[PDB]
Amino acid sequence: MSREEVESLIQEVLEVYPEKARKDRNKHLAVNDPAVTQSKKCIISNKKSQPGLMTIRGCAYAGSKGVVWGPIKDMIHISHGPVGCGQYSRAGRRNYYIGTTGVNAFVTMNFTSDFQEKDIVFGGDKKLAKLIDEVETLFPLNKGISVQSECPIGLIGDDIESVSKVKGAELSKTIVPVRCEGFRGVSQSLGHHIANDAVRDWVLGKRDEDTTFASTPYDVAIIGDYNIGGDAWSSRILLEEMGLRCVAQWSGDGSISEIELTPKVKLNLVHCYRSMNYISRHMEEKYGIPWMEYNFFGPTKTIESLRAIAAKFDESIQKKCEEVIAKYKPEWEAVVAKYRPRLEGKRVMLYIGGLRPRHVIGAYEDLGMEVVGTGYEFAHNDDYDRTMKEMGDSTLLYDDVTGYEFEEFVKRIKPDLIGSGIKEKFIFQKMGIPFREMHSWDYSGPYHGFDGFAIFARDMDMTLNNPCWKKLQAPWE
Amino acid sequence: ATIYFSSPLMPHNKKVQAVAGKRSTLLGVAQENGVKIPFECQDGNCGSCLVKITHLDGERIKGMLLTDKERNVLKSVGKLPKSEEERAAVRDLPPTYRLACQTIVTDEDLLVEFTGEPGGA
Amino acid sequence: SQQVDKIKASYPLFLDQDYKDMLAKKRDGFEEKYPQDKIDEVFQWTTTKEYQELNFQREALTVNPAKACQPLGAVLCALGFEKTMPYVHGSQGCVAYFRSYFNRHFREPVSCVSDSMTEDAAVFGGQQNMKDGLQNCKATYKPDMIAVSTTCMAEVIGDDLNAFINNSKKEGFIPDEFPVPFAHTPSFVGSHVTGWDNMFEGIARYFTLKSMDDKVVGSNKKINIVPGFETYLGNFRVIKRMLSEMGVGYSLLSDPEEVLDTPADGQFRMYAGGTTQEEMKDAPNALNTVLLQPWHLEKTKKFVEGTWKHEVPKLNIPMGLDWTDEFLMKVSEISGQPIPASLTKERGRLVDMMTDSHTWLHGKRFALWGDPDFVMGLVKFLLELGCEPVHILCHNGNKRWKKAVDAILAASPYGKNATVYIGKDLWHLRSLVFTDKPDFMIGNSYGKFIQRDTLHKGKEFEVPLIRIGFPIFDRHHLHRSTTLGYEGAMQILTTLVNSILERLDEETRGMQATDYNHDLVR
Amino acid sequence: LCHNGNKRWKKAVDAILAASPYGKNATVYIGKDLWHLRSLVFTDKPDFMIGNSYGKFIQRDTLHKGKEFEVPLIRIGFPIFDRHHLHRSTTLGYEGAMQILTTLVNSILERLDEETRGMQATDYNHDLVR
Ligand code: ICS
Ligand code: CLF
Ligand code: SF4
Ligand code: FES
Ligand SMILES: [Fe+3]
Repeated sequence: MSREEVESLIQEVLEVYPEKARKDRNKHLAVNDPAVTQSKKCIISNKKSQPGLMTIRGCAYAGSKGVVWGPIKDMIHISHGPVGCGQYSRAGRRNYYIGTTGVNAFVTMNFTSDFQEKDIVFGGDKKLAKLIDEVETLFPLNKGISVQSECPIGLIGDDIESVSKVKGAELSKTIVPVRCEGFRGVSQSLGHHIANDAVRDWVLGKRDEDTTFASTPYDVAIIGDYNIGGDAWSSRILLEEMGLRCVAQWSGDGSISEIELTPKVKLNLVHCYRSMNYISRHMEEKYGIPWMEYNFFGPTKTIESLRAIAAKFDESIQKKCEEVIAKYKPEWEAVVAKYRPRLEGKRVMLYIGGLRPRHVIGAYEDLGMEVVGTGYEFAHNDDYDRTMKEMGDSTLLYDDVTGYEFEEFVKRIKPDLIGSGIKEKFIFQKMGIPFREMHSWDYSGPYHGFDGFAIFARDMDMTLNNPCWKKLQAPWE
Repeated sequence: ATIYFSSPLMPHNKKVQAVAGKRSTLLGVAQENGVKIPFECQDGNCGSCLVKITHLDGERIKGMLLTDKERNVLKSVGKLPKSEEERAAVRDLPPTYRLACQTIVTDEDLLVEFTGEPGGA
Repeated sequence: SQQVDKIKASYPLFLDQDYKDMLAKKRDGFEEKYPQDKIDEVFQWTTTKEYQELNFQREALTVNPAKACQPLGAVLCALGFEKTMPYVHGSQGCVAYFRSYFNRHFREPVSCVSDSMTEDAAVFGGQQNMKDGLQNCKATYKPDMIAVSTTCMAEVIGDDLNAFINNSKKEGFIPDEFPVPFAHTPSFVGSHVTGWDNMFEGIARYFTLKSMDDKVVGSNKKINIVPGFETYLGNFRVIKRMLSEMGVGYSLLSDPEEVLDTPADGQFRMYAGGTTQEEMKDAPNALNTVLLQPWHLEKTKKFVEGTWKHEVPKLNIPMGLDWTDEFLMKVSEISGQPIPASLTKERGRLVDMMTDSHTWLHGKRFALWGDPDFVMGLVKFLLELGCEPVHILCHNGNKRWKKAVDAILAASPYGKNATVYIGKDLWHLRSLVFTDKPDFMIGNSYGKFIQRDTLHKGKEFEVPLIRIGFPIFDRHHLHRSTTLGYEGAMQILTTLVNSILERLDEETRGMQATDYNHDLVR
Repeated sequence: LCHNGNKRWKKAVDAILAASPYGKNATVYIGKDLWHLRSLVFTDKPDFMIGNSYGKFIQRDTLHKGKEFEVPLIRIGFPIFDRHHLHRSTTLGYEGAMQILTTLVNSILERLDEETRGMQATDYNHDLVR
């Protein structure tokens, strides 16, 4: 409630900024009205960050190498450029996988050209070719190479596409040049776009002239699930228990063969719309594969998505879906009965990257919590279209929120729980407010499916109802 | 990247090979090949380098960032419909009309047409 | 399925039979995995010596490096001054990664800003970005100082900070008297320690270049201490305690001690402690300046010697027994204050612990890596303990550092089987520990994978890791440990000897097989 | 467990346990020896033991039942014989609480790292950041 209070709070918060910053940031803060269908008249998104305001956004290299290309396990990803970019993104994301690292899997290893002054002055194309040769000799079992370019690669004018073509022709290998320089784009969204374009242009159209793979009318491909803590595996077991066959996984625990076999799939199940809507649209336009968005956060959304997915097949799939729902009902009923009374009525504030602020709303509401403020770092206007309906009236919406803005909003609203990344966790824990990492699940998980809903409820009860929050003030103070 | 420059001033369209993603823009590629696109500033506000860019390979269209300076210049020229602005803002797809000094060459086949006049008739 | 009484996280939930069958079906059907015997053969090939010689023939590829880029060290140096905001002129991804790195290491908030240069800056430069960023940061976060570093993008573009800051001041974006020191910190030259050196030199030159006329050496009777790139709060604490217990008046420059350790009392302090600007202004008045890590403060040493006219002592890092003794003796010589009895008693206690644990510490082979000064101090301390450092690795070391370390090793009988590597990454170290097995490794969390690899060969080939260095992500509150000085030596000794005893206890635990050596008293 | 405890001490500990919701599954034993504790940890397995060096045998016993039944030991108390210079540690006050918290969390993390070090079997949880 208190919509006028929310607007006055926004106006008061915006007062510290200079005129340009205040005018720009006024467009990015909004009061939610669920009846609104077009977000363009209410909120503005996908714009550049105001300089010197401590934004939380990343770069295109983070969204391309660190998000999309990284989870692929049997390929080798070369961070073309200086050493820091690969170092800071090494194993910082919990995209789980199965394999023997260093022999046939390379997810948690850092390959880099390690550019020096002479590389900047003269170029690194010959160095790139030599590096590709050394990778081929040292890691024979790799099934592909992707070269993710950092800022100096595009800044000095290197031709990595020609090198990729020459080396791929010479060694009969799939070499994918990705122009994911950090300055390109305002956030990780352009990194997602560039990674999808690279997948489409260099990988997807490989098994087009063959038909050796035996297709099945129940063929589905998971798109946009990156196995953060094992989420993709829970979703996979839920789908296979329905009788469908999962051929591809994009890209958590994903393989180059699965990506190449994806065009032979009857239905695409897109979890992350923001990161992989481009390749899904391309697949629908080229191969005629329909794609549909689902939600596996909490029991209600999981059941609704399961029924929606079953509605696209014959009646046997529907009966199997009903069987699965009946089987898994008592588990989440018991979880709710155990944890809801401890968490009922609490107010939660969220700030995550994309499509997680709206997806986890159902999971929170399944335990009686209510979301009072949400927002995104790099979601576009269609994501806000989708998230307006799922949020209550007179709630706060923020896009590319700054540290000051988020701190003041939290101080005035005083929520009982905040779910965000590592760069705000220690800020908000010193203020005496429980915090959850909604990117890495606080090194827990998975949170997808009913198996993940149990862990989610346990984690929220653990963090929110902890004794340490009662002792933030000294007794003699 | 293969770029075909076309203009009523040029007797024949020229086919050139360019390195994608170069810091030098389409304007660098135009200058090094002798294509006379009228460049009349160095801060990217005049709009005289307006060109019409057609992606010949529709499948190989690369997403890009339309900077606010380019958007404002294109609006001041009039070569920016609201639909193309919405498409660029939501789907990160380039508009039909671009500025050569502010256009980064992508790895695709492009047709670049100019009339020899500054942007804005 | 899950039991509400016993809920399992990813481990061991994904060890269930249904999940195992799912994963097996997925691998058999769609992954096109190589046969397991072929994978085992390739792993065994990677273990052997011919793989090592193929490894060391690498000149263009780097696998698992151990070093960061300069702006990380620049930000760390900027964080050590009072009410100072680190400001990186370039892309925002750099700042996001720096903040994530320091957040995961220190588990404390880190404040840093950027001007978020985009394609517009790539084409037309980023002076407008710098102006708007300076104005916005000063208006919003209200710092007493903005310390400016650069990314690789701003270095390749050639964006010069001096003209940009001068224009931002002249056009009224920030007051003309607002202190805005800057430094050029390219990520393709050196490593993070070079960035720390560049940032400190930039700040010192900003404050002590136009006012050399009224400075006389020794007027304030103080000693300047430059800690360098330090990620252990215990080192700042021990330096302060050692100088305070002896009666020496000091002035620690660029100390992030207070800001990286702030109490949780219901409020968030964006700034805390730090070197005060009047301390930087009065720095040339000090008797002398001693550099705690001289091997990455070369440019700072040159500036101090040539402008402050201080005779900087040729001291080593105060690690171990002899080097701490030399540090204390040099400080006593400079300040004229004698060694107090407490320091002598602490040294005696350290020697007592050394003699107590020498029986377990003797003849143990260690492969270690880290920063140059930290690595050389650790090597010296290990040689002092009778240990044998067999593999010494430093990715960001030069040839002079290699010569100095080899000279240190050649002066002891325990450095005969010691080889120093510079420019080698952790894949080289994996090959080295596979072909010439040491008893332990000493390094940051990135070694935790190498141990894993060794465990794949067998329990008799596994090399345990000891987490000393930067960054440590898999353990909590290890950043509060001490490395320098006597107490740092005792902490390192305790860690080493207890790791040895833990390894021996783990090996000798099987009943009726090896538990005859499971002694109660060790 | 407290071998040299009395009845009033047992009542005090029961009172302090009832005041907190985490003491529901707690049982206080007085006059019992380490063989009773061996039986208790075999039949009602805890995650860790806390005590002097004499517990190292109990852990060994658990390892003989199986790796999944092993109960690792944390050496906090008197006497410690198989570890060097642990008598210099602190237990009272804020510094002692800090050291105890660090020891407990690091022991938990080392156990987790040991449990997930198997290549292609359990290394999917071998996280770099914990
Ligand atoms: S890809 Fe995106 S920031 Fe959609 S870059 Fe980011 S594993 Fe977030 S909100 Mo980290 S658009 Fe995935 C995401 Fe969401 S890395 Fe993960 S949690 S659902
Ligand atoms: S936005 Fe993105 S992450 Fe940033 S640099 Fe650019 S590609 Fe990379 Fe890596 S190396 Fe260090 S942190 Fe930067 S300053 Fe040069
Ligand atoms: S159209 Fe008219 S105003 Fe515009 S450039 Fe040509 S002559 Fe000048
Ligand atoms: S040259 Fe003037 S806008 Fe491009
Ligand atoms: Fe903390």
